[PDB]
Amino acid sequence: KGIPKLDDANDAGGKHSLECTLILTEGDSAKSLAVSGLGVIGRDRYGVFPLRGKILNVREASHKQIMENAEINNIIKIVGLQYKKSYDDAESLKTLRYGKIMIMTDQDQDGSHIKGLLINFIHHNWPSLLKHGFLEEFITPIVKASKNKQELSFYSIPEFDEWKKHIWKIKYYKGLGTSTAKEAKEYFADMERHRILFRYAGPEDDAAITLAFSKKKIDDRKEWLTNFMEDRRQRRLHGLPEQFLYGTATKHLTYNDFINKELILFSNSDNERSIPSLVDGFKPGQRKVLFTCFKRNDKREVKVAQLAGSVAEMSAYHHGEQALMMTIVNLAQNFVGSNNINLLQPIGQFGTRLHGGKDAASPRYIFTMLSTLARLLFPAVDDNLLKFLYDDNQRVEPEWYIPIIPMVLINGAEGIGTGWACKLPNYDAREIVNNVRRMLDGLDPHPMLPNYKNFKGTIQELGQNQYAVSGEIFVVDRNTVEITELPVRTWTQVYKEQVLEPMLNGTDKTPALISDYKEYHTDTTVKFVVKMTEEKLAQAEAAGLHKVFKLQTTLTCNSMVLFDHMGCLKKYETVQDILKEFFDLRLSYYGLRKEWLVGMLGAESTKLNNQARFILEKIQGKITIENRSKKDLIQMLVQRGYESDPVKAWKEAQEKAAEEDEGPDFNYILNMSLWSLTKEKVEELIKQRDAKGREVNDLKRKSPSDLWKEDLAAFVEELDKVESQERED
Amino acid sequence: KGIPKLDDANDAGGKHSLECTLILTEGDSAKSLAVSGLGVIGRDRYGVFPLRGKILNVREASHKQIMENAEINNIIKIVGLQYKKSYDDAESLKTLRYGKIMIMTDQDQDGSHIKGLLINFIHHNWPSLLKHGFLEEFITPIVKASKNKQELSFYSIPEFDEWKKHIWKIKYYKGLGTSTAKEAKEYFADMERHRILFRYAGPEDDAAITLAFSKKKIDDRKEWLTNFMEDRRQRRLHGLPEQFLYGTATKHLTYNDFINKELILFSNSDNERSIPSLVDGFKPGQRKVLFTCFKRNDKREVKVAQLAGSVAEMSAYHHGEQALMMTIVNLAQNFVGSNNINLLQPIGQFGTRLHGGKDAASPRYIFTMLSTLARLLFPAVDDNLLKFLYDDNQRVEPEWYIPIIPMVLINGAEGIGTGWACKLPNYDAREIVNNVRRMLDGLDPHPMLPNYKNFKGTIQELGQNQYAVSGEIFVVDRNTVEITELPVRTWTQVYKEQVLEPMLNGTDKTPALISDYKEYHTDTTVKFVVKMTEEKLAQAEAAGLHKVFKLQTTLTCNSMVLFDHMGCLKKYETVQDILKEFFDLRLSYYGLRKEWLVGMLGAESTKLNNQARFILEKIQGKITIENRSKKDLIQMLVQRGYESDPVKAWKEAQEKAAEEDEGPDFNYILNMSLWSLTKEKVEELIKQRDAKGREVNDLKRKSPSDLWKEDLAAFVEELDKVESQERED
DNA sequence: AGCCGAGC
DNA sequence: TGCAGCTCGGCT
DNA sequence: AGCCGAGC
DNA sequence: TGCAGCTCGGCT
Repeated sequence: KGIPKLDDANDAGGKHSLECTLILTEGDSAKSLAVSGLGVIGRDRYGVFPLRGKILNVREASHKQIMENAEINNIIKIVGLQYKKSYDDAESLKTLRYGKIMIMTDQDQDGSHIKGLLINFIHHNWPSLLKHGFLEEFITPIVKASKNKQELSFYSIPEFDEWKKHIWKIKYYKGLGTSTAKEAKEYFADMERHRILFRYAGPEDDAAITLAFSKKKIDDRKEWLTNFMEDRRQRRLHGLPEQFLYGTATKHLTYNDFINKELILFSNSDNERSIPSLVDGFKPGQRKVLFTCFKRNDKREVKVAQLAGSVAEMSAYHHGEQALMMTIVNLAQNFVGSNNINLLQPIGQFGTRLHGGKDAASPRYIFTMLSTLARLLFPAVDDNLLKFLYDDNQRVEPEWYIPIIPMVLINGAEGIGTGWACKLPNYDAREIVNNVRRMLDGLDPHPMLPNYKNFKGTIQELGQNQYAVSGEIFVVDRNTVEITELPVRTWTQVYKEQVLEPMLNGTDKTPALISDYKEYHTDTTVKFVVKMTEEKLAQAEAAGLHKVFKLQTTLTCNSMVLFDHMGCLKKYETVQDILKEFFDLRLSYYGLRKEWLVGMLGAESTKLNNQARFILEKIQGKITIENRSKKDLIQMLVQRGYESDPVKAWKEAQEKAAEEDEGPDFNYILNMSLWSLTKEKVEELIKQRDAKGREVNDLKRKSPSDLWKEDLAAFVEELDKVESQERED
Repeated sequence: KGIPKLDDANDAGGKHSLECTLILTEGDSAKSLAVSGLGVIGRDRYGVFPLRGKILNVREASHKQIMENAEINNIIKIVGLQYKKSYDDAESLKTLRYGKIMIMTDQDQDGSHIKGLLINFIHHNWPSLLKHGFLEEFITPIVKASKNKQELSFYSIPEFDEWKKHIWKIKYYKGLGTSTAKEAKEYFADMERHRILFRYAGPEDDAAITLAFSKKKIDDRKEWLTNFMEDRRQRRLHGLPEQFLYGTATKHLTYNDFINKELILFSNSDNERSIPSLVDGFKPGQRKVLFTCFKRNDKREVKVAQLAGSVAEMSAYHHGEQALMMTIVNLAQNFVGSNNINLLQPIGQFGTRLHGGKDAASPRYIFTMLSTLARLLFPAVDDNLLKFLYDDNQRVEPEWYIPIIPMVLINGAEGIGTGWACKLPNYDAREIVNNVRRMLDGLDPHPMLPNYKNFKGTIQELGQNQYAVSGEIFVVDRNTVEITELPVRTWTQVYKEQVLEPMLNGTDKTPALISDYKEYHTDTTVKFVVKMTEEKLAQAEAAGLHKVFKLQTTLTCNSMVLFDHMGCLKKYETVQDILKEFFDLRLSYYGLRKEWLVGMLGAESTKLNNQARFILEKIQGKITIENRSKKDLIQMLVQRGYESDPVKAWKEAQEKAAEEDEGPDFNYILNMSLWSLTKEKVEELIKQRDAKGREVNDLKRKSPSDLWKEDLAAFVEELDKVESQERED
């Protein structure tokens, strides 16, 4: 033909076309898996063609984007399909080169989404094909369990998890690429277990597909996921299993059951990775990046590409690394309209306001590291209070961090899921610190306007969650105006191509409005000088300059959707709602921080006490350890008043409160240096001990608010340092 | 005006053409440096055009490769040159678009080489231009020193090194890319000290250029570098300076002085990075890689691209990282005809014999780590005997590693320099181990034939350093032969395309000789089955099958050129020369290893002695340390028989033995565990002490030859394990 | 006529 | 940043 | 009609 | 493994 990545069945287009199956694979390695799996014999009736990734949702796409979609058009050419055609009698089916399409994807949520889009494609264009078995799938296992003789295959994590309810070598298949050639030829030998047939069952199949993929069914999807989330929350409260879909010998799957028990898992997982948490402002990928950074604790820059590989490994990030690198870049950007406080330093070219960051260099050629602000906003001390998650016996990132200000409002959370989307604008950090200080003194918080670091324009409320964002334009003389700010997130080059150039050149609907203009930007600032006739500039000030030069955009925030501290999606009407809920939790954790520090400092002081009485007890000699025995001396030591390691006797302890959530050791004296008994080391132990006694008391005095205020002071000091240093470059 | 990377002087080609200078830069960053350095003002009379890297040596190039060289053709179009033309009267000069070329390169040896090739280009094609000031250079500093007010520039490392004027912040410029825009505009403001003009002085200039770049002057270059190396040995023996070339206010440099004082430094550095050392078989880049691996001590695979960045940093490798990655790949390859013992593991697709390794994947996508054989061949214990080099104030790789067999013959050292080249074939490791064992027992070594791991053919001597290498071909029946080995370094696809295909298809000079052939290879083996008429097969066996099917190559080794242990180039006539010279050195270092271990183990036992007598003294109470003073016991313990840390009293001392190359510490008792006074710590010290006494005695009895034999045994066992494991995959 | 490889 | 097509000497 | 970004 | 052109919802 003329399609490069296609491997056409030898019998395709011939006389056995209707006995031919085209295999559509998620990506190029899946294709390789298919071709080796099919072998020599399989090339007669089985084609293989790979799609790059997600494909166009044709159901309400535009005519133009449909007719220009090379991948959709390739499928149509391979299969021999024809739009508007009905495939019912024997003449219609003579034009097909293939009789069926078999979909082969990762056994994961994003695979289910691709299958859904393919189903959506056939359902919307050739329902005569879809009602008569034209579509199947080739499933493969997500997890395998091998005892010694017999090898097991599980097609979903809940199936595998529940099989553990019996009593031994476990391998995980993250994508089709994990399988080997020998495993592939195995799968295709057992076609009867791996081929599943999509059955069309009635109108409820149409309703289901439409519910998942129609632009007119956003409300229905909201209800649909709300049921799923609460209903899952229930089974998961009453310890019931979570249902899975490929445990039976059934070779049939209705479109309704696919949508409602498989595609819905993608939709829910999509919201989980795309909608941020109220508590720390992160999405899970972001949180993993930052957990990895905290773990490495890099004193020097790290190449973005390398940090991504490190993040993937250290935190169990199972997606492609390009996206992770894009996430790292987005976290480090610091131009006007991106982050108000970038937690990662952009060491290299991470993007500018001239192109909205799309001029960032390759992640192989730029570097980053923690901003000095990062551990001031996410104090390491508080790590002792989080719930670290597990991914296959590996401890990874927490469910959320508990920062000292609501980061969710500092950098403007944004995410698109299914059913819901999130858009929060940026808020000034100092204004938030002040509102926290107000609430900490029993005052009501002040209402807050959106505010973008280094933005020189103005933002004014219009109604609730509606704001007028304006740049800066000045009249210079009767012929000249100067533009010195664009509205937030209007990029310099876009404005120049879409506003000034049409004003200079005229259009078909409008003649030219300006006579000339020149540019005078820096990397981080905007200066256009625009020339006009006296008359035209007089009618531009009359008609309002911000209007004429399109220096005004609306900003509407009626979709502030976030996961609360419990992991429930929730819609916040105002940012003050968000700030009160955050405040209310963060103040609780300061209470546990004070509690936790009391326990540890106490163990540290009780420790320093046993360490103390021993040494000065053998300074004058009331106990002997010379040529005794481990046997004797531990029992000798319990016999007297000496405690087994109090720090290790307070860590094991606080465990056991969290255990129930979802021998004697005197080494601390005895591992002590032999030096510890000398007057210029004994006097230091008494001071250290007496200092530690005061440490617990100096903190015993403090309120949680006192601790929070301390953190806030330390933060604003560094923020002053860091931001003015930024300005001197 | 159709060339993409050129920035043409606004006045180029116009009427001031002969006042225009084209600037040729080493790469695209140098170009950028030139454009910002020149600014708006400089674009009238100054062009900028970048060359990718090294360029064609046109002096005896072929007509075809000259006429097809896009870069040389680009220069000719930009400047307006014309071959065979003489540029003398005013009509001839009317065709030039530019009056002179200014060369801008790194201030390093590879920059000088590029300048030389450009000079060579002009000298060979337009001597009327080169004799009348057509060529200049723009030098920049390699080192800068900034005091507080005044900033200094050095244009050669010996000049910066030669400045005994001492009493302040030193920066190094590795390439033109180190400079900033501000530094560039500075350089171009001071055009008068950065522009140097090449002067043609007489025939000695022609002789010098010809000496450096003519294919007929290899012998002369050999003499030329021999003088340089020996004369340098002298200037560096009596502690005299090495003259440098840009310290004066002279703005003129003859071609003869450029060749003989600047280009020669490239020629010598070229041999140093391309000609291996006899002692360990490495080139300096390779040695740096392996030093980095030994340092990291990676228990797990590392991305090749990442290891390269690590090597650059950890070992001060100042060249581009693409080349380093190629070196890592070459070190890890293990197909037939590459390494007999790959010291790095090829974890991924590092190349196959089907394409001579040129099918290796990208270094961003493949992994490696030390072979378990590496520290068996280069024992870590022996690192204490090496001379680690210094780059700036960083300790880096040694001058050579001294392995337990002559690695220079295991993997076939090869390199192309200037004046000399090196080619060693592979030699069987077990045959070398046996020859070392023979020499270790006072026997003469056996002569050795080249031998390639997994090569199934034969290698036979023809004369001195000449060998017939043969693949394997069999007669199967009256119509069929089978080819099961190609001669070493004949790659499968090349043989198929250049031998079998012309035999199958015929050519214009010869008709077809075979009727069919089929392939049956693995990734690591060769199987062709070839069909012929009975008559044709009979005339092929008569004429000899290895001849007919070109399964025989000659291997000639009359250029076994290596740096000896002193860093002098040497030409070895036979492989036995190489092995005897290696033998005498390696046997010496086994003597120092025995010496070193004796000294160290002794300090360790003298240490365990003081540590021992001490504990037994306050076991029964002959010393009191309870509540005394650091003041007191340093003199208290020295007053009595106690030695300050002997290990750290054997290292500090042994330092100063290498110094001449070019208070009391009793913490080891007192930092001891408080447990040191215990039933199971006293007897544990007595065995430990008494074991260490036996340690020195078991080793005092051993000969150096005994130690080498031990190493060889441990090595051969692991080579047996590793090589059969290789065969079961 | 072009390979071998450490460089630009 | 490295590109792509070259360097350098001795064979083949 | 297209941005916003975490995914394939 | 990523490509390139998409998904998904709410504005603009």
